[PDB]
Amino acid sequence: MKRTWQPNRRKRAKTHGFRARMRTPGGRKVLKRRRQKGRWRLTPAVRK
Amino acid sequence: AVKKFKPYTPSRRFMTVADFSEITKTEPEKSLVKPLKKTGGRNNQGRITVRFRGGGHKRLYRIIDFKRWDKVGIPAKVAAIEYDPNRSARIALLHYVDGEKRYIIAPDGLQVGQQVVAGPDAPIQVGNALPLRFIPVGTVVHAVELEPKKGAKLARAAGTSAQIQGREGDYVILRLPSGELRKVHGECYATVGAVGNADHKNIVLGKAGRSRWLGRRPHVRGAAMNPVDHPHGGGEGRAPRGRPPASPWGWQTKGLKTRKRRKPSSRFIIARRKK
RNA sequence: GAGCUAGCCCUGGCCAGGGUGAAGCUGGGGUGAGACCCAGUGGAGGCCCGAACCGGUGGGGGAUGCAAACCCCUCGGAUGA
RNA sequence: GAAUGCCGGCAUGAGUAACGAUAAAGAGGGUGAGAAUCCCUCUCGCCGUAAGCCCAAGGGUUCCUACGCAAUGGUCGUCAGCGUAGGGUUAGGCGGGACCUAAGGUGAAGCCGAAAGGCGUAGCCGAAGGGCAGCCGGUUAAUAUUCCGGCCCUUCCCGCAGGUGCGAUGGGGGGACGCUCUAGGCUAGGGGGACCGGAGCCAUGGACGAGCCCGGCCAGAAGCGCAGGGUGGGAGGUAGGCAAAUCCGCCUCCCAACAAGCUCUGCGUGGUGGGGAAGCCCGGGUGACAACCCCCCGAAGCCAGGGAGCCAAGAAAAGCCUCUAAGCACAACCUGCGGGAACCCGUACCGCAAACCGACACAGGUGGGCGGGUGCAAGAGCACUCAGGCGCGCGGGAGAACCCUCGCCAAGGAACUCUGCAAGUUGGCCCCGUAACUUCGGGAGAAGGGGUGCUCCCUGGGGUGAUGAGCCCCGGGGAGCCGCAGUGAACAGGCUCUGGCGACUGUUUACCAAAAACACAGCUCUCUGCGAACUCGUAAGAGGAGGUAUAGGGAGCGACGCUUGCCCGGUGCCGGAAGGUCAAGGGGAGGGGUGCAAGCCCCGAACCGAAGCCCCGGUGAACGGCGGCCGUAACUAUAACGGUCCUAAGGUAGCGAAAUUCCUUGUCGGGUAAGUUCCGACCUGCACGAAAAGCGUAACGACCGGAGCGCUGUCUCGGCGAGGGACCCGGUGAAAUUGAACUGGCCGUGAAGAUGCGGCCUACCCGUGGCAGGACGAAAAGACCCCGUGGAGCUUUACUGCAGCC
RNA sequence: CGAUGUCGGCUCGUCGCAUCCUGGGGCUGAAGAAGGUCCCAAGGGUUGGGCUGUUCGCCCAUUAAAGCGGCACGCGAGCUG
RNA sequence: UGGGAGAGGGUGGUGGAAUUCCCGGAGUAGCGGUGAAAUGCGCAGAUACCGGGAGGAACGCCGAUGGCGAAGGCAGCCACCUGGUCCACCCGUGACGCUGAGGCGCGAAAGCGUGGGGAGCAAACCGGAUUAGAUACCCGGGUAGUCCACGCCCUAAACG
RNA sequence: CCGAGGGUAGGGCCCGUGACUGGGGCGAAGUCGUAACAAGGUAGCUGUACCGGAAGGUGCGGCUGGAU
Ligand SMILES: *C(=O)C[C@H]1C[C@@H](C)C(=O)/C=C/C(C)=C/[C@H](CO[C@@H]2O[C@H](C)[C@@H](O)[C@@H](OC)[C@H]2OC)[C@@H](CC)OC(=O)C[C@@H](O)[C@H](C)[C@H]1O[C@@H]1O[C@H](C)[C@@H](O[C@H]2C[C@@](C)(O)[C@@H](O)[C@H](C)O2)[C@H](N(C)C)[C@H]1O
Ligand SMILES: [Mg+2]
Ligand SMILES: [Mg+2]
Ligand SMILES: [Mg+2]
Ligand SMILES: [Mg+2]
Ligand SMILES: [Mg+2]
Ligand SMILES: [Mg+2]
Ligand SMILES: [Mg+2]
Ligand SMILES: [Mg+2]
Ligand SMILES: [Mg+2]
Ligand SMILES: [Mg+2]
Ligand SMILES: [Mg+2]
Ligand SMILES: [Mg+2]
Ligand SMILES: [Mg+2]
Ligand SMILES: [Mg+2]
Ligand SMILES: [Mg+2]
Ligand SMILES: [Mg+2]
Ligand SMILES: [Mg+2]
Ligand SMILES: [Mg+2]
Ligand SMILES: [Mg+2]
Ligand SMILES: [Mg+2]
Ligand SMILES: [Mg+2]
Ligand SMILES: [Mg+2]
Ligand SMILES: [Mg+2]
Ligand SMILES: [Mg+2]
Ligand SMILES: [Mg+2]
Ligand SMILES: [Mg+2]
Ligand SMILES: [Mg+2]
Ligand SMILES: [Mg+2]
Ligand SMILES: [Mg+2]
Ligand SMILES: [Mg+2]
Ligand SMILES: [Mg+2]
Ligand SMILES: [Mg+2]
Ligand SMILES: [Mg+2]
Ligand SMILES: [Mg+2]
Ligand SMILES: [Mg+2]
Ligand SMILES: [Mg+2]
Ligand SMILES: [Mg+2]
Ligand SMILES: [Mg+2]
Ligand SMILES: [Mg+2]
Ligand SMILES: [Mg+2]
Ligand SMILES: [Mg+2]
Ligand SMILES: [Mg+2]
Ligand SMILES: [Mg+2]
Ligand SMILES: [Mg+2]
Ligand SMILES: [Mg+2]
Ligand SMILES: [Mg+2]
Ligand SMILES: [Mg+2]
Ligand SMILES: [Mg+2]
Ligand SMILES: [Mg+2]
Ligand SMILES: [Mg+2]
Ligand SMILES: [Mg+2]
Ligand SMILES: [Mg+2]
Ligand SMILES: [Mg+2]
Ligand SMILES: [Mg+2]
Ligand SMILES: [Mg+2]
Ligand SMILES: [Mg+2]
Ligand SMILES: [Mg+2]
Ligand SMILES: [Mg+2]
Ligand SMILES: [Mg+2]
Ligand SMILES: [Mg+2]
Ligand SMILES: [Mg+2]
Ligand SMILES: [Mg+2]
Ligand SMILES: [Mg+2]
Ligand SMILES: [Mg+2]
Ligand SMILES: [Mg+2]
Ligand SMILES: [Mg+2]
Ligand SMILES: [Mg+2]
Ligand SMILES: [Mg+2]
Ligand SMILES: [Mg+2]
Ligand SMILES: [Mg+2]
Ligand SMILES: [Mg+2]
Ligand SMILES: [Mg+2]
Ligand SMILES: [Mg+2]
Ligand SMILES: [Mg+2]
Ligand SMILES: [Mg+2]
Ligand SMILES: [Mg+2]
Ligand SMILES: [Mg+2]
Ligand SMILES: [Mg+2]
Ligand SMILES: [Mg+2]
Ligand SMILES: [Mg+2]
Ligand SMILES: [Mg+2]
Ligand SMILES: [Mg+2]
Ligand SMILES: [Mg+2]
Ligand SMILES: [Mg+2]
Ligand SMILES: [Mg+2]
Ligand SMILES: [Mg+2]
Ligand SMILES: [Mg+2]
Ligand SMILES: [Mg+2]
Ligand SMILES: [Mg+2]
Ligand SMILES: [Mg+2]
Ligand SMILES: [Mg+2]
Ligand SMILES: [Mg+2]
Ligand SMILES: [Mg+2]
Ligand SMILES: [Mg+2]
Ligand SMILES: [Mg+2]
Ligand SMILES: [Mg+2]
Ligand SMILES: [Mg+2]
Ligand SMILES: [Mg+2]
Ligand SMILES: [Mg+2]
Ligand SMILES: [Mg+2]
Ligand SMILES: [Mg+2]
Ligand SMILES: [Mg+2]
Ligand SMILES: [Mg+2]
Ligand SMILES: [Mg+2]
Ligand SMILES: [Mg+2]
Ligand SMILES: [Mg+2]
Ligand SMILES: [Mg+2]
Ligand SMILES: [Mg+2]
Ligand SMILES: [Mg+2]
Ligand SMILES: [Mg+2]
Ligand SMILES: [Mg+2]
Ligand SMILES: [Mg+2]
Ligand SMILES: [Mg+2]
Ligand SMILES: [Mg+2]
Ligand SMILES: [Mg+2]
Ligand SMILES: [Mg+2]
Ligand SMILES: [Mg+2]
Ligand SMILES: [Mg+2]
Ligand SMILES: [Mg+2]
Ligand SMILES: [Mg+2]
Ligand SMILES: [Mg+2]
Ligand SMILES: [Mg+2]
Ligand SMILES: [Mg+2]
Ligand SMILES: [Mg+2]
Ligand SMILES: [Mg+2]
Ligand SMILES: [Mg+2]
Ligand SMILES: [Mg+2]
Ligand SMILES: [Mg+2]
Ligand SMILES: [Mg+2]
Ligand SMILES: [Mg+2]
Ligand SMILES: [Mg+2]
Ligand SMILES: [Mg+2]
Ligand SMILES: [Mg+2]
Ligand SMILES: [Mg+2]
Ligand SMILES: [Mg+2]
Ligand SMILES: [Mg+2]
Ligand SMILES: [Mg+2]
Ligand SMILES: [Mg+2]
Ligand SMILES: [Mg+2]
Ligand SMILES: [Mg+2]
Ligand SMILES: [Mg+2]
Ligand SMILES: [Mg+2]
Ligand SMILES: [Mg+2]
Ligand SMILES: [Mg+2]
Ligand SMILES: [Mg+2]
Ligand SMILES: [Mg+2]
Ligand SMILES: [Mg+2]
Ligand SMILES: [Mg+2]
Ligand SMILES: [Mg+2]
Ligand SMILES: [Mg+2]
Ligand SMILES: [Mg+2]
Ligand SMILES: [Mg+2]
Ligand SMILES: [Mg+2]
Ligand SMILES: [Mg+2]
Ligand SMILES: [Mg+2]
Ligand SMILES: [Mg+2]
Ligand SMILES: [Mg+2]
Ligand SMILES: [Mg+2]
Ligand SMILES: [Mg+2]
Ligand SMILES: [Mg+2]
Ligand SMILES: [Mg+2]
Ligand SMILES: [Mg+2]
Ligand SMILES: [Mg+2]
Ligand SMILES: [Mg+2]
Ligand SMILES: [Mg+2]
Ligand SMILES: [Mg+2]
Ligand SMILES: [Mg+2]
Ligand SMILES: [Mg+2]
Ligand SMILES: [Mg+2]
Ligand SMILES: [Mg+2]
Ligand SMILES: [Mg+2]
Ligand SMILES: [Mg+2]
Ligand SMILES: [Mg+2]
Ligand SMILES: [Mg+2]
Ligand SMILES: [Mg+2]
Ligand SMILES: [Mg+2]
Ligand SMILES: [Mg+2]
Ligand SMILES: [Mg+2]
Ligand SMILES: [Mg+2]
Ligand SMILES: [Mg+2]
Ligand SMILES: [Mg+2]
Ligand SMILES: [Mg+2]
Ligand SMILES: [Mg+2]
Ligand SMILES: [Mg+2]
Ligand SMILES: [Mg+2]
Ligand SMILES: [Mg+2]
Ligand SMILES: [Mg+2]
Ligand SMILES: [Mg+2]
Ligand SMILES: [Mg+2]
Ligand SMILES: [Mg+2]
Ligand SMILES: [Mg+2]
Ligand SMILES: [Mg+2]
Ligand SMILES: [Mg+2]
Ligand SMILES: [Mg+2]
Ligand SMILES: [Mg+2]
Ligand SMILES: [Mg+2]
Ligand SMILES: [Mg+2]
Ligand SMILES: [Mg+2]
Ligand SMILES: [Mg+2]
Ligand SMILES: [Mg+2]
Ligand SMILES: [Mg+2]
Ligand SMILES: [Mg+2]
Ligand SMILES: [Mg+2]
Ligand SMILES: [Mg+2]
Ligand SMILES: [Mg+2]
Ligand SMILES: [Mg+2]
Ligand SMILES: [Mg+2]
Ligand SMILES: [Mg+2]
Ligand SMILES: [Mg+2]
Ligand SMILES: [Mg+2]
Ligand SMILES: [Mg+2]
Ligand SMILES: [Mg+2]
Ligand SMILES: [Mg+2]
Ligand SMILES: [Mg+2]
Ligand SMILES: [Mg+2]
Ligand SMILES: [Mg+2]
Ligand SMILES: [Mg+2]
Ligand SMILES: [Mg+2]
Ligand SMILES: [Mg+2]
Ligand SMILES: [Mg+2]
Ligand SMILES: [Mg+2]
Ligand SMILES: [Mg+2]
Ligand SMILES: [Mg+2]
Ligand SMILES: [Mg+2]
Ligand SMILES: [Mg+2]
Ligand SMILES: [Mg+2]
Ligand SMILES: [Mg+2]
Ligand SMILES: [Mg+2]
Ligand SMILES: [Mg+2]
Ligand SMILES: [Mg+2]
Ligand SMILES: [Mg+2]
Ligand SMILES: [Mg+2]
Ligand SMILES: [Mg+2]
Ligand SMILES: [Mg+2]
Ligand SMILES: [Mg+2]
Ligand SMILES: [Mg+2]
Ligand SMILES: [Mg+2]
Ligand SMILES: [Mg+2]
Ligand SMILES: [Mg+2]
Ligand SMILES: [Mg+2]
Ligand SMILES: [Mg+2]
Ligand SMILES: [Mg+2]
Ligand SMILES: [Mg+2]
Ligand SMILES: [Mg+2]
Ligand SMILES: [Mg+2]
Ligand SMILES: [Mg+2]
């Protein structure tokens, strides 16, 4: 049947993208957290 | 004169449709339409605030002239009478001798070709708008301003009307379509006659899909839900109300009055409604 | 977190073929005029049969599966909520 | 040494299940250390509204080539979507951007919020919508509307010429729109040709033929032709389109008006440029100076912004045109012509899938276009086939039980069983014919029956052309022929009678319930006068609604028909300016503390003082409720009638052993040989009953009862046969489970059901195919039950708060 | 209770005997035939259907007879539901 | 041809009396009702009185033993539309007549459907009396209906 | 070919019969009331409507075949 992951490059960037995260107090804590943890990627990769 | 159908489907049995006999023009005035943003009952938060709305036919909004004191003394010809999906009444296209064009809601008996005019000097004839104080007592009237220069608020639905009962100082007394007796200021405008398309109320929708066309999504009974949803939810099998009949939000819904206690317009309501 | 699912909003798309034959219109009849009857025309409908498409009724299989819901047969809707 | 402990390693089950669609393979020749599995050829089979082809998304080098085979590939591998390396994606016109707006998002103004932030007009952003200029062929191992060739075109800059009051984010026009049905004319696509071009072919009995086989086109500027779309012209007045306006709007006049004219698309032709088969020979080369012609069918596509009808009444903005404003009229715009200029990103490959989403090269899921031919009434259905693509990444044998999927069956024909569950039967089309009842539509495909192939002959009408021939679409009559059988294969209703429930089409528990549940048109009550009520929000602001009582919210009931009775004492709601009670506040009789005193400080009675409650009324389609005991008629029985107690009032009409009846398989009748079910009745209704509606109702139902006909492997009662497995051999090789095991029966015993204790009996060691009685077999720390001063959802006249409202 | 699946049916049996039939008997209020009752006897046999989920029971048509009980109300790693 | 009388019919207007209700004033201990009473209403200010307002229905005197119509039936007043009928004249047609199975139309009240309207009245219904009872008569209430529009029903002691 | 008739299927009329059910006629001396005949003690009758153990009552309109 139809499963749950239905990839969509625009959807992905508009929802979890860097700019979405910066626009919001909770989103900025996410970036602040993932930098402090030392994540190699702050934000999902999506080819645009 | 509502139109019937022969029973060639289950729903055609009872369905009735409007005669559309007064309509003389079947596409709207391009300079007077603008798109009607369908809401679905959702507010600026995105939340449903009015249940069971959505999914009806697309519509354009016809801009209606609810002031008419815009153009005191300038006659106009009744150019056509058209269908308006945003209201129950029909609308009339007016060609002012100005060159300006406007829609008003069409009173009963208004004829294509006649002239209407607005102002304190206007004849007491169907279609003419006057300040309330200048209309003789007894005259049946529609599209009545509630406050001066604020716009026609009362008696706009198909077939409705208000009647002038008397005068008292700066105020005339109207019998509204609800049978309420209220004082309305005399400088308020109103249009002689009753709204047309009085047969509107005898339309038998006929089937569920006909309600879907008007943007009415199915209404589910509280008794059909669960306690998390409604005061009437739950019970094994069917169940009487089991409490004073209530709304989804708990308030009682069989008699509980809800007009605000200390509202300033109470000094102007003379007598509450009827039947 | 509404890329699953539920509802709504905006903008596009899709629905083989066949069957039934409403209103109206025309002609004829009828009548004081009518209602109305007959024929033709017409092509209405949460109309009928049936693919795509959307479903998931009964049974059988499958049950460390091909599959964390599938497969075969059969069955519902298919211009409409 | 134990924690169903944790991490790791390795066992057992076991050479066991399995190796992922039953579309299918065989052989020859290559290559190579090695070949069922790679390459080539021939034969065979499978898809063909796809299992072929083209877009979009998603994926991200998987593309092409050389070299490889450790791992990946369910076997093998020399092969590969794998490893290494090198190569490969070319645009003014295709798509997106330098253009426009949609929902929505954002947001100078402004508004609101402890903070974070929430709103918000313009504006901005935002597309698969609007707008906008490229077609055909060739070429590469791999890109091509991109390179090349031919023929076309767009914008920007500059110049020349001609023309004009030029000029805009401003005004206007236009853009600009639904659904169903649909006209004319075309094109796509297709069928045929005794005509045209072609390498050839004559077989095995015949055929050298009006034979067979292959092919008979594509693109094209101007011009022209056909078919369509769009569009009135002039004058005068003018107060409207938030300045102006010669534009637009409104009024009057004349003229043109089934036209014309102007303009714009489609199609045809068109200089020109291309293409070009079978077969043979080695993707090529030939064929070939290839030929490129006629007839027919014909779109859902095109002309298009076409026409008609209908009601539910069907985006915006830019480009474009027109009007003017400042301004400027050495400018500027418009038209024609010339030269110049023309950027950024994508482009490989897969794309119904082995490259996307499903942990897998996973029988699942994935939007758009093309989708040939013949026959079957039609069609995208079905059968077979074209182009094209495949045989599904373990095989070889054997021919047991048993399982799956499939075929047939004597006589019987539902006797099966909870149930005809399942499987038969019926099955398309044409004609005849068709009942109760009905809301007059229907019920209806009711039921039931006849026909169906082929040949010859005569013949009607419609399309094309010309009226004819030919082609074509529907028929009509007559006479024959063959078989068991003519919708000869494939696809394609079993029917009737009678109940319950629900009017109906719809909706639902994604993944055990599709229903009688939900919804539904319709009915009623109730709230709401507009800054509505109501809803979301602290608010601002929204929705309601750019609506206004024929409207909007809430509730119940549920098409339609006939109806919906009595009770207002309790709860609710509504009304009530009196009275009672009533908080803060006012009032201050009278007290108290302290000070020498003035004073300062504290307590405080009467009395005035809201909503609410009390109290007085109303109200049922508001919550709800609608009796008991005893007697009585000239046979008996029964009780129309009476007595008395109680209530706020004692259940009406209609219906009833019911989706409700406990006693119950009530009693009687029907149907059956026989009927705890069914249907019809009766009424002592344990415990129906009138909008949690009552009683009916044509039509409808994958709902749930009961019966009959048809027909059957359901059954008596099984038999045989097919294939896929099971079995044997080669390759690859799991799993749950497992204290260890050298693991028999009986009768006893034991914590009460013993392989393991006692007594007796029986028993050589080890496997393979099978069956399921035991190992209180496995799985899941019982989902029932209880316990825990464990948890959570839900309720209310439980407690206590809070929002909200007064 | 860190799980002993729970009615009936179907299939497959096996056992007890307090015996339904068949075999052998005694008594009889046993004339015969047919019964009644008790004793011995478990070798074999003990039908098909209508109703109901039913066990049981009632009924139809037969029969020599249409037995009663146990085996975890025998038997769901055998099926049904 | 010339005239006449008439509640003949349909439509649109519109006038005054009265009842009810609401508002304002004045005023107080009862009102109402019957055979008699009670229920009911009234110090939360009723009845009775005045002024104001809303609304529905029916039209007093004239009015009669009257008039009109085919019957059912028709009554304030005004206008419009329209039928029947009678008299005068003796002008026109030239028996063109009578009746009339079927057919068609009209048809009091009640009743029905869909909207409206609703003052008074009032089936049902509730209460108070009466009574052996009183599902009646009498009293207090009271819903359909009575009214309007359109569509039905088609009955009658539709009788002279 | 037609054809007695037989068979299959579906209709129409009539007759008999049926649990139960509707009212009707009749029947020396049953139970309840007293509706009508007198102004029958509420004049009666009437079409219709609703209601009630029953005759009946009531509403609306009509008749005199009503008394004083
Ligand atoms: C309760 O549910 C426990 C369950 C056993 C556990 C281990 C379990 O969950 C087993 C599941 C199984 C075997 C699932 C099978 C597969 O189903 C399919 O799975 C795939 C992933 C899914 O995509 C679907 O495929 C399409 C899904 O299909 C549904 C499934 C196949 C049918 O099998 C089952 O469902 C079997 C399951 O019911 C199993 C037998 C259960 O064990 C029994 O549990 C019950 C509770 C217990 O009985 C109780 C009944 C009582 C309480 O009344 C009492 O009388 C008895 C004594 O206990 C029973 N046992 C007696 C203990 C267990 O055997
Ligand atoms: Mg899904
Ligand atoms: Mg998606
Ligand atoms: Mg995207
Ligand atoms: Mg996208
Ligand atoms: Mg997206
Ligand atoms: Mg976001
Ligand atoms: Mg982002
Ligand atoms: Mg912050
Ligand atoms: Mg910060
Ligand atoms: Mg890094
Ligand atoms: Mg990053
Ligand atoms: Mg992130
Ligand atoms: Mg109709
Ligand atoms: Mg009809
Ligand atoms: Mg109209
Ligand atoms: Mg516009
Ligand atoms: Mg809005
Ligand atoms: Mg918003
Ligand atoms: Mg709501
Ligand atoms: Mg809504
Ligand atoms: Mg409206
Ligand atoms: Mg309208
Ligand atoms: Mg006012
Ligand atoms: Mg209505
Ligand atoms: Mg609508
Ligand atoms: Mg509902
Ligand atoms: Mg419920
Ligand atoms: Mg529920
Ligand atoms: Mg919730
Ligand atoms: Mg709650
Ligand atoms: Mg609740
Ligand atoms: Mg409840
Ligand atoms: Mg309950
Ligand atoms: Mg419930
Ligand atoms: Mg219940
Ligand atoms: Mg429920
Ligand atoms: Mg209750
Ligand atoms: Mg409540
Ligand atoms: Mg409230
Ligand atoms: Mg009011
Ligand atoms: Mg979604
Ligand atoms: Mg999305
Ligand atoms: Mg369709
Ligand atoms: Mg079609
Ligand atoms: Mg047909
Ligand atoms: Mg026809
Ligand atoms: Mg027409
Ligand atoms: Mg349909
Ligand atoms: Mg059919
Ligand atoms: Mg089946
Ligand atoms: Mg399947
Ligand atoms: Mg199938
Ligand atoms: Mg169908
Ligand atoms: Mg269809
Ligand atoms: Mg449609
Ligand atoms: Mg230890
Ligand atoms: Mg473990
Ligand atoms: Mg542990
Ligand atoms: Mg571990
Ligand atoms: Mg571990
Ligand atoms: Mg380990
Ligand atoms: Mg390690
Ligand atoms: Mg290991
Ligand atoms: Mg091993
Ligand atoms: Mg084994
Ligand atoms: Mg396995
Ligand atoms: Mg497997
Ligand atoms: Mg596998
Ligand atoms: Mg298959
Ligand atoms: Mg071979
Ligand atoms: Mg081979
Ligand atoms: Mg090999
Ligand atoms: Mg090899
Ligand atoms: Mg192979
Ligand atoms: Mg090969
Ligand atoms: Mg060969
Ligand atoms: Mg094909
Ligand atoms: Mg390898
Ligand atoms: Mg290898
Ligand atoms: Mg290597
Ligand atoms: Mg491997
Ligand atoms: Mg694999
Ligand atoms: Mg090699
Ligand atoms: Mg490449
Ligand atoms: Mg180019
Ligand atoms: Mg630039
Ligand atoms: Mg954006
Ligand atoms: Mg675009
Ligand atoms: Mg483009
Ligand atoms: Mg081109
Ligand atoms: Mg190319
Ligand atoms: Mg110019
Ligand atoms: Mg337009
Ligand atoms: Mg528009
Ligand atoms: Mg559009
Ligand atoms: Mg339509
Ligand atoms: Mg072409
Ligand atoms: Mg063809
Ligand atoms: Mg001018
Ligand atoms: Mg001007
Ligand atoms: Mg060639
Ligand atoms: Mg050559
Ligand atoms: Mg199409
Ligand atoms: Mg078009
Ligand atoms: Mg806009
Ligand atoms: Mg200037
Ligand atoms: Mg100059
Ligand atoms: Mg640039
Ligand atoms: Mg490319
Ligand atoms: Mg697929
Ligand atoms: Mg596709
Ligand atoms: Mg592939
Ligand atoms: Mg594979
Ligand atoms: Mg796959
Ligand atoms: Mg095809
Ligand atoms: Mg072809
Ligand atoms: Mg066919
Ligand atoms: Mg197609
Ligand atoms: Mg294969
Ligand atoms: Mg396949
Ligand atoms: Mg395979
Ligand atoms: Mg073998
Ligand atoms: Mg198969
Ligand atoms: Mg055979
Ligand atoms: Mg047989
Ligand atoms: Mg049979
Ligand atoms: Mg038979
Ligand atoms: Mg049976
Ligand atoms: Mg059955
Ligand atoms: Mg069943
Ligand atoms: Mg068939
Ligand atoms: Mg019948
Ligand atoms: Mg019939
Ligand atoms: Mg029938
Ligand atoms: Mg019937
Ligand atoms: Mg009929
Ligand atoms: Mg038939
Ligand atoms: Mg037929
Ligand atoms: Mg024939
Ligand atoms: Mg033949
Ligand atoms: Mg023969
Ligand atoms: Mg069928
Ligand atoms: Mg239903
Ligand atoms: Mg249902
Ligand atoms: Mg029902
Ligand atoms: Mg119904
Ligand atoms: Mg319904
Ligand atoms: Mg449907
Ligand atoms: Mg579930
Ligand atoms: Mg489910
Ligand atoms: Mg689930
Ligand atoms: Mg269910
Ligand atoms: Mg269903
Ligand atoms: Mg439901
Ligand atoms: Mg329904
Ligand atoms: Mg109803
Ligand atoms: Mg209503
Ligand atoms: Mg709120
Ligand atoms: Mg705050
Ligand atoms: Mg708005
Ligand atoms: Mg419902
Ligand atoms: Mg009926
Ligand atoms: Mg009460
Ligand atoms: Mg009360
Ligand atoms: Mg009460
Ligand atoms: Mg109570
Ligand atoms: Mg009743
Ligand atoms: Mg009963
Ligand atoms: Mg019974
Ligand atoms: Mg019943
Ligand atoms: Mg009951
Ligand atoms: Mg019972
Ligand atoms: Mg029982
Ligand atoms: Mg019985
Ligand atoms: Mg019987
Ligand atoms: Mg049953
Ligand atoms: Mg009884
Ligand atoms: Mg209820
Ligand atoms: Mg109930
Ligand atoms: Mg029915
Ligand atoms: Mg259904
Ligand atoms: Mg169903
Ligand atoms: Mg049967
Ligand atoms: Mg068998
Ligand atoms: Mg076999
Ligand atoms: Mg061997
Ligand atoms: Mg091996
Ligand atoms: Mg391997
Ligand atoms: Mg050991
Ligand atoms: Mg050992
Ligand atoms: Mg052993
Ligand atoms: Mg042993
Ligand atoms: Mg023991
Ligand atoms: Mg033992
Ligand atoms: Mg042992
Ligand atoms: Mg030992
Ligand atoms: Mg021992
Ligand atoms: Mg031992
Ligand atoms: Mg021993
Ligand atoms: Mg032994
Ligand atoms: Mg073996
Ligand atoms: Mg074995
Ligand atoms: Mg075993
Ligand atoms: Mg065991
Ligand atoms: Mg155990
Ligand atoms: Mg066991
Ligand atoms: Mg635990
Ligand atoms: Mg436990
Ligand atoms: Mg558990
Ligand atoms: Mg559970
Ligand atoms: Mg317990
Ligand atoms: Mg406690
Ligand atoms: Mg404790
Ligand atoms: Mg607790
Ligand atoms: Mg709080
Ligand atoms: Mg236990
Ligand atoms: Mg365990
Ligand atoms: Mg266990
Ligand atoms: Mg059996
Ligand atoms: Mg024996
Ligand atoms: Mg038992
Ligand atoms: Mg029993
Ligand atoms: Mg014997
Ligand atoms: Mg036994
Ligand atoms: Mg027991
Ligand atoms: Mg027991
Ligand atoms: Mg047992
Ligand atoms: Mg058992
Ligand atoms: Mg089982
Ligand atoms: Mg069992
Ligand atoms: Mg077991
Ligand atoms: Mg077992
Ligand atoms: Mg076991
Ligand atoms: Mg069950
Ligand atoms: Mg008093
Ligand atoms: Mg006082
Ligand atoms: Mg009134
Ligand atoms: Mg007269
Ligand atoms: Mg004369
Ligand atoms: Mg009448
Ligand atoms: Mg007395
Ligand atoms: Mg014979
Ligand atoms: Mg009397
Ligand atoms: Mg008397
Ligand atoms: Mg009397
Ligand atoms: Mg009475």
